[PDB]
Amino acid sequence: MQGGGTHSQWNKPSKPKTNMKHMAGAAAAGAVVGGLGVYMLGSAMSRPIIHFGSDYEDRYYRENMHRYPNQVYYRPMDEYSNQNNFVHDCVNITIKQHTVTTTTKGENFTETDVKMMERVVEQMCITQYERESQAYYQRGSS
Repeated sequence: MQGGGTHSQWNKPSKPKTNMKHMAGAAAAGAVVGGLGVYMLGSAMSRPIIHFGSDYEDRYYRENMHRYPNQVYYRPMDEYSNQNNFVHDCVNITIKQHTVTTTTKGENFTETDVKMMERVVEQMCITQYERESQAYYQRGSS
């Protein structure tokens, strides 16, 4: 049951730019690398409400939060480094996926969105890793 009628043509004004940075360098790149790990979920958390600083921002953080209301994508521990590094990986990734779902869908994404999608996920994940560790402390402990 696709939209009534057939396919049409809808596209908002868009024009590339003249910048082009460097090619990640130019040395021994025998086959670039990607990344070991994929998006996986476990437990979730209630939808939070971050008071950024204005209504606009709140409306954005809400319309996007709905994209990450309960779960966010992250990868098992099997690793330990800076404290903010863990969440960064978590959120920054869950973000790629979201910025990827909204950027492709039909919406824009500027400092406002990234700031919101990230703010929310960053903290949300904190709650996620907090729920994991907690279950750990209750587990056989160590």
